[PDB]
Amino acid sequence: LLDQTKDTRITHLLRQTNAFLDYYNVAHRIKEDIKKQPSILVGGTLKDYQIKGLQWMVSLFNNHLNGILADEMGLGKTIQTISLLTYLYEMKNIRGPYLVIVPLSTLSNWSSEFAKWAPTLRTISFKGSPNERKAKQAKIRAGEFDVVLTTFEYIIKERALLSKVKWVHMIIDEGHRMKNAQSKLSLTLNTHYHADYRLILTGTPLQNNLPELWALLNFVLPKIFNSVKSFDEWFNTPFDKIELSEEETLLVIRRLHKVLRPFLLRRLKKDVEKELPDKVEKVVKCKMSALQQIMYQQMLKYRRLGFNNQIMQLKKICNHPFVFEEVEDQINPTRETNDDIWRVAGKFELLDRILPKLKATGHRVLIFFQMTQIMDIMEDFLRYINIKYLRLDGHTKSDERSELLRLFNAPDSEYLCFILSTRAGGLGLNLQTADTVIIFDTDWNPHQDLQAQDRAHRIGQKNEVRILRLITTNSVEEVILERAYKKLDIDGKVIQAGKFDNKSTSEEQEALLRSLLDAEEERRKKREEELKDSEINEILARNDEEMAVLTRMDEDRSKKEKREESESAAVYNGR
Amino acid sequence: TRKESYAIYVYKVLKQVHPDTGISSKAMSIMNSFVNDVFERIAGEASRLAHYNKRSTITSREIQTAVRLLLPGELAKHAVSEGTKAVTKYTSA
Amino acid sequence: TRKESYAIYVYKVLKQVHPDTGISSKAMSIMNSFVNDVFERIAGEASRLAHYNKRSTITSREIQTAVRLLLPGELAKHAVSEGTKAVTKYTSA
Amino acid sequence: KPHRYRPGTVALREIRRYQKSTELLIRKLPFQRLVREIAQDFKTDLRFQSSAVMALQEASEAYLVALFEDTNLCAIHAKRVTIMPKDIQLARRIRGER
Amino acid sequence: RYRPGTVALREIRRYQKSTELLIRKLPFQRLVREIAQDFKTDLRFQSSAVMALQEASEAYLVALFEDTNLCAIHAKRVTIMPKDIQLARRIRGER
Amino acid sequence: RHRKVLRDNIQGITKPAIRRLARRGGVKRISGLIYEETRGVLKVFLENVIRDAVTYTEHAKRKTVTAMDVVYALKRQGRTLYGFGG
Amino acid sequence: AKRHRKVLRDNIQGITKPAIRRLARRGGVKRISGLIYEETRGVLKVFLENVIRDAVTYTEHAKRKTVTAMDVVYALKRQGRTLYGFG
Amino acid sequence: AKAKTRSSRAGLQFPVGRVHRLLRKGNYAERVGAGAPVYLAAVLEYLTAEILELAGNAARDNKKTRIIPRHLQLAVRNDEELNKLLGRVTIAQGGVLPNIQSVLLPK
Amino acid sequence: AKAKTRSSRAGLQFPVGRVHRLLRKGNYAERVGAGAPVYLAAVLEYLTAEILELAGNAARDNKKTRIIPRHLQLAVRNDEELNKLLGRVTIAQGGVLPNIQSVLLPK
DNA sequence: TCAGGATGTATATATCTGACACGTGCCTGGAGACTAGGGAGTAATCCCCTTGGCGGTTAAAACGCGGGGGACAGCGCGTACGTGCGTTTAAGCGGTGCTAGAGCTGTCTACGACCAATTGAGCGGCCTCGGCACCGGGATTCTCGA
DNA sequence: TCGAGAATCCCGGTGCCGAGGCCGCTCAATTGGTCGTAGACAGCTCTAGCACCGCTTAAACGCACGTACGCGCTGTCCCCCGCGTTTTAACCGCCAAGGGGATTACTCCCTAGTCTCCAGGCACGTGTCAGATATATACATCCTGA
Ligand SMILES: Nc1ncnc2c1ncn2[C@@H]1O[C@H](COP(=O)(O)OP(=O)(O)O)[C@@H](O)[C@H]1O
Ligand code: BEF
Ligand SMILES: [Mg+2]
Repeated sequence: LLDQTKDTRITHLLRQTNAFLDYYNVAHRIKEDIKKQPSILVGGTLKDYQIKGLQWMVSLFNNHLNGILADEMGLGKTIQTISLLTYLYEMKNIRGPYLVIVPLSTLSNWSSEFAKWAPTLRTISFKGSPNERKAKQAKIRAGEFDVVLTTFEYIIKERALLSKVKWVHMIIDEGHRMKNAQSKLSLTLNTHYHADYRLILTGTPLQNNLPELWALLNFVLPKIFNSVKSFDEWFNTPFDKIELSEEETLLVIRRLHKVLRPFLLRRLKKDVEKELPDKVEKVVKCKMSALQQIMYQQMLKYRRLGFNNQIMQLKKICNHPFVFEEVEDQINPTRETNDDIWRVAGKFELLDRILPKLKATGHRVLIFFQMTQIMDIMEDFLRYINIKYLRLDGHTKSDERSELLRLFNAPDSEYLCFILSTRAGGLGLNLQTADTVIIFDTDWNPHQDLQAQDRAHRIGQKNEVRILRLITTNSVEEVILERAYKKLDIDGKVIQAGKFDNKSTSEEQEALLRSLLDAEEERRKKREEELKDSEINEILARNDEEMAVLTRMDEDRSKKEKREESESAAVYNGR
Repeated sequence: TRKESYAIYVYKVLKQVHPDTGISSKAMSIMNSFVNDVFERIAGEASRLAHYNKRSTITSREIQTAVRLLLPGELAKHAVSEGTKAVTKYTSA
Repeated sequence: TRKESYAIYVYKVLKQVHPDTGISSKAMSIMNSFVNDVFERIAGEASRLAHYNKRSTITSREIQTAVRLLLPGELAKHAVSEGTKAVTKYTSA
Repeated sequence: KPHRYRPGTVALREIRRYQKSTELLIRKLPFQRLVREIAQDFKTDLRFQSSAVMALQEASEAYLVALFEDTNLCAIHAKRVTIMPKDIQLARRIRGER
Repeated sequence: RYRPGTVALREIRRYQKSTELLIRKLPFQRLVREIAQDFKTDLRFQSSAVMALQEASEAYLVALFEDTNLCAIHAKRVTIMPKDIQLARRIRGER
Repeated sequence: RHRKVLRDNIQGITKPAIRRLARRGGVKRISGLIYEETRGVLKVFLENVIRDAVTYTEHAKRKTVTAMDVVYALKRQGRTLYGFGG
Repeated sequence: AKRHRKVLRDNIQGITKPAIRRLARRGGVKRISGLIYEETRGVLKVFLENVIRDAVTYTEHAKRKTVTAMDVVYALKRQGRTLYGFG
Repeated sequence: AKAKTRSSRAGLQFPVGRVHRLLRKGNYAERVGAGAPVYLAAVLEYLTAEILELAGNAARDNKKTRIIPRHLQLAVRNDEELNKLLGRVTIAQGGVLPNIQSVLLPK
Repeated sequence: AKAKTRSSRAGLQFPVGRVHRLLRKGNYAERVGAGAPVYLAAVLEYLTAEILELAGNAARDNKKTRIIPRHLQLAVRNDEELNKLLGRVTIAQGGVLPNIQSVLLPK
């Protein structure tokens, strides 16, 4: 069929490797493995994952070939990049110039690991004023350095400055920022300079839609950049389940496996450790006060009316009112910390419910948000709760991100919770000190949902992770949840097709056929409150003694010693 | 040769407004040149509206629009009322 | 669908004026909307001149007149010259 | 004291500066939110081609510019150099815009 | 003898009351014929026409003096002056 | 059978008349220089209107300006005139 | 403020003091009085009410919900302000 | 085959037929709709009704039985709406609204 | 039966044919004369020749090779004739003639 | 503030007459019946241009402080303007007589509207490089004090 | 009237993307007939325009005098500019979704015809009264004195 890809592109493997600069051999032809860490590494431990992946990517450089790292999360891409350059240029000693471009959330982090996890290879950063960037730009302008460290846009702005210099091996992080080649960053990189080597570090493959997997594999290697246009309706065929999935997904997806073997690299935590405390993934449900539910039924303010993107309007009122001054005006005239703040929604009511257990067992918590404003009312809500929290969000400031990181990493931290921004989640921190993670809202793409989802269980996690999603029943938001794991079925034939291919196994893929297909069939079965402390205690408390220490919380929320506002929003939202 | 005008019509409407009042010849001339004028404005607008959409046909809906462009405010509202009512009653029979 | 314009024509005349000069896209848009505009003024005048005399036919003589109404002074004189000459040379062959 | 021009010289230096160039003098997003607001009242849920909003901006800036040339003529007429509200309200009263 | 300015107001009421044409005919008609000599020659005017010109022109000058008056009052003078007019025409855009 | 070639007839507009007009417009106290200016203004205005009228006339193969033609010249410049027809 | 925003100002305050002041500076104005600002917001808001009113009308006539460029060009072309360059 | 006039069917006093003739033979568009004459005629009726009504009221306030150009002048210039409509118009025999500026009156 | 374009016969650069089409299908009059397209096209040619010529001169005086809206603005507003013609027009990207009143300059 | 008095303004009463409101005969433009066909209405379809929001940066906006320049208030002067009068004249109103041309009708006829055959002028996509933005550094100038 | 110093032009190098030149694909412009009609032109009236004159007088003109307003001046107080510093919202780059703006195909009924009557609306008389127009009377109103 496309077998000219197999034979022609294996001889073309010879072409890239030698000429340009069972696939386990010919593409990998130059072989080696070493368990002995590089001499520059200071104060570190070797698990086997960054070893196997280590000499696999290092093998790709010996093959003079690039790749993508598809691995899960928490696998320490930092350390693989450190062992990467420190080992390569511990050998070659050439040591430069080479640059990495990392998320603005993680910068002083990278500077930290570069501090304690290797002294010999130093770098240079870009932050703050164009004045400080003047000092280091003219200072080290002359090109005396080991490595360039930058961030996303400063390569665009500084591009005039730092583009005039030659490059060989470049590294990016959070590759899913790339996506389109028409996105400005990519095409700048192309016009920017030329480095013979590249890489992509990420926590997931491309979007469910997967048009741009073309673009990726353009940026990965010479392979497909000539013929790009044609394959669309063939490869998209995965997007008579036996016949449809059989012809479409089994034929072409098998094809792509046989293509995708020498690219992506991944495993799970149980592979490297088994220290993962549990599957540590659960959810819950809720219900919203009918006050605004009546508005969902009628929607005669919503449909023809100034309002717009009424879905976005929903997600705004799905979460919580007080987004608009009048809510507080005809509702809470003094905007003081007040009741019906927590009684308006189920997230705030059952959130009150989980509070005493929160502080009770003291296990810490992360709360994430898709949209900004909500964190404000949440902050006021903690201002009533009085148990302290950090507020982190995009664009807040520059280096107080780092300062807050320090405030967290202190083992004595009294404030248990604090807030992040999903879009800025982006590996923006490392957390070993907490267990519980709570997500809100919608997150139209799961890759970020799972992205923040995985911050909890971390290498060296001594706690046992519990996770819950806050969704209210009988609402558009659980509809979008539906659509979300619908896209878990979409990528289940894509990124669950792309994930398991590392050493090019044999029967594991049919293990995912039978057992995974039992999972998709299980949600086919699926398609076609907890107010009592008993339930929530059970799902949360991780041992019977934890169940017992929650009896001290039975003395208040259990023991314990409307329409007007909708006529106000109907008249005054009656425009 | 007969030179037509709107005289007698204006005169009727007058009699349905102020049964007493007479209207001097000069004033009748003015009201004449008026009605011709306003007519040219409206049919002008309806014309090049029929043009900007590349329709070939002046219809009621244009005339309604053009009337809503020329006449300020209240005259627009009432005039639209008069028109709509009149057309309706025209179609009834 | 093709949206016609006067671009290439303006460009020719340019080349017969300033052989060097190029003309940016935006400027070409302006000159376009210009020529369409002036055209609408002139054919407008020639229209309702053909109307006030109850002729049914726009002819050269109207266009000459309308040109003498719109264009101030010297533009009127020269423009009339251009026209007359052009028509003449048209009839010669 | 630091080097300080007499009042009025910074002014002229501006006037040359701006009358030299073509830039749009009103920052976009304020203006676009302005237009959308004003259009809420007539019909609802309109969508503007960005080229349109550019059109409004260009017109309106040309209108206000004309208005200030004329107002300036009035203020100079009164032997003041400082335009004032009654100067404007005059200018619009003369053009016939009221 | 009235104080200066009272005869003025008494006029202003008088004229703003009535409709009469304010320019004696034959001067105006000879004016028009003169101005028309230059364009074509040997024209004949329907007297109704000359009436038309007179009515227009008087309405134009009347407007012009209302506006000029607005300017003179603006300057805190009561007496219209040439630069007042030349202003008014400069604002309307007639130059 | 003859045509006297005219001059200095704009003097036909006389200081008393212009004082009447100015009175109608609400002007209170006229300066003494307004007169020469006004004669300038008027002469401009009539120059335009009469040249357009004459144009229409030339077009229709007539030697006779007519009220219709003036009314069209005024409608043309943007000052509409009512009562004389058209 | 911090807790709840309540920082919504207004749209028409979007045109600012120094912006208006720049417009004047292009006009030739030398020294601007302090009251002119609220005024010029007045003028501007009127002008926009007119033009936009007409453009909206044209649009509703064609059954489009998209106010285009050709339409604004027509509204202005109607009030006598004719604009060039947009088609 | 009895005849009944389109004005009568309409309930209007303007000659719908005559309008339709004008719209056709003025070269406004190629094809004139069937409702357009009716609608337009209605409009013209309305406007003339306004101007006449106001005028008559004015003449009555001058105790004249008939409407004369002065009364059209006043009925048009007092009403602010029509004033906005007719603002460019010079009415024959017009006169002016009686108007006197503030500063001119004696102390 | 060899073909030759009416522009060529005319000696003009505007597409006489296209003009004739517009005059017919715009409903200006019922019947368009045969000379009218030619004559009109000649006129348009002349005017565009003027504006372009002046503009080019202006750009050359700014030492720019190409004509940009600013140069149309200046070529139109300096020429007094066209200024009279275009006086109601708002040119995009326009700018203004550099203008400073007498009294503003220092002593 | 109060008054005499002249001045112009508005009030009541005959009268005069030409403009209007109406009645009649006449005839052309409207109305009604009938036919076709093409333009507009509506369904189907798809993709791009719009909208909404967030991150991240930095140039502009807001704030405020001082001080120099100008708006405004009053005063004094003298000259240009209004008012009243007597005098002159050109407008106005009415007649007369002439006739140039505005305006209509009766001929034909060049000529412009169609309609069918035919093809290249112009249009959209797509290369592809130089004019212009633009930075940077240098030199030259224009507005302030001592 | 000489320095300082903050703008502003100028030379040179860089890069980059928008003008411009090039090619194949149409459809709109030619050609070339025919045929119905506006209009071109001659021929007639008969009307309103021009020219002139004579007679009346309301208005325009020249002038004299008094006066109040235009205008220059000075002072004074305040408020808008220029500058620096802290803040924030615009701006450019992302991310997404979905909905109106496009097209195309098909149908159906509305309107342009066309022919046949026929009464509304127009020219033209005709009587009669609403508003000038004229005399006489009463009264507000401004000016100047007090
Ligand atoms: N060999 C190791 N020994 C101890 N901890 C490790 C090791 N490798 C990784 N980690 C843990 O991984 C974390 C850093 O992971 P990170 O580089 O952020 O992962 P990724 O880059 O894959 O998202 C550190 O907190 C560290 O505790
Ligand atoms: F960035 Be890894 F998830 F700690
Ligand atoms: Mg990473």
